Amino acid sequence: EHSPEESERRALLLKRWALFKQQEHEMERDAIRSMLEAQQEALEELKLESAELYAEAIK
Amino acid sequence: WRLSGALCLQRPPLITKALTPLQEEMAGLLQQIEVERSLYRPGARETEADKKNDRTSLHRKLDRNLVLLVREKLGDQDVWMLPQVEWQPGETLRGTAERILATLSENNMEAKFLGNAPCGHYKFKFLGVKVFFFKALLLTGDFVQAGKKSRHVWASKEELGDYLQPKYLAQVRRFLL
Amino acid sequence: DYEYGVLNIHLTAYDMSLAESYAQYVHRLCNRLSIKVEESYAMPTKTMLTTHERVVQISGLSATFAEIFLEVLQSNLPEGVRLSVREHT
RNA sequence: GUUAAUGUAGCUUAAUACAAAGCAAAGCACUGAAAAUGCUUAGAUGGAUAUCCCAUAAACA
Repeated sequence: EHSPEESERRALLLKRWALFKQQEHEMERDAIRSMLEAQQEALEELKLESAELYAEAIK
Repeated sequence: WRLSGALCLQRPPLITKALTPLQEEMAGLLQQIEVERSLYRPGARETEADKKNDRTSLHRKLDRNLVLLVREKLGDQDVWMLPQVEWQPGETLRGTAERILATLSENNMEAKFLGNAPCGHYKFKFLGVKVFFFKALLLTGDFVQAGKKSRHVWASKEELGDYLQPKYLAQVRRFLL
Repeated sequence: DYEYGVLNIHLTAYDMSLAESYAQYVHRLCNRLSIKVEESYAMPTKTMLTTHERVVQISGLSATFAEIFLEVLQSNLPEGVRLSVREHT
């Protein structure tokens, strides 16, 4: 049976593990938006130069 | 107008960091119950040890991701560039992307193009020109001719700033991991 | 009108619990990112020692979304699990 | 610098009063999966007044 100190030690690492994961999830969600925004921003850039080029691309 | 296509290749990180010892003891505990409740030549971890300088070789790093970066020469310019090639309206971005895989690198690298939508476009003007930055996923990479005379370099983001200074080339990090 | 097909992920690991833990974990990754998971089917043992393979169905991806997700799965890789992405039958 | 944006936490003109609120969202437990459910985790006025303001980022430049 785990001792209360052992549980306290384990309780701390779960907090660290949860903190690391939640930071990763927040960064991951921002990465999805940033790439999507850049990809959507990328779509607009070429459209100004020549919309015909995307006609092949969108397929 | 000068139509130029480019590809921002992505190399997966092979090995993640080792698990903490506190996880190992829990891993041992779950393994013991796992058996009870059960229902019915290898490559080096890091292949850079011998090289120490082979930026050209695809396997410049194995613990972390890499992005191909190839010095390119244009009619009036010679600057360090992301993999670049000349493309035509008839060819779609994936077709242009596929051509970059074999044209510049001339290798049997394994890549799959799932999304035709491009991720980045940046224009440099003096003649109007535009560079197309595509994205793809690599399950594995077989880069033949590691020691090419060209200055192709596999670096994800650390060397992107060093070799690609202007924001038109230093903003590739925006859609990079 | 074309969209990413539904691609099954076959998580093969010698440890049953690790595959299940990763299968639950990756599913937690899926739902948070709004990835629909229709099924979590389990394959039979790979009799030769034996290994255990667990299916995590994934339906719906985007060009930018796919690129970010696959690397995150690689980083999430806890220990000695082989990732797999295959188009659904 | 001229025009123009952008300045509570994913979202909100919730709020400046008696509170920086509600909502989205998370970890673990519970073992088909998910959901439900219990215990729990991380948070903001970069800033003012009844437009300036500096920071930031654009077309002018």
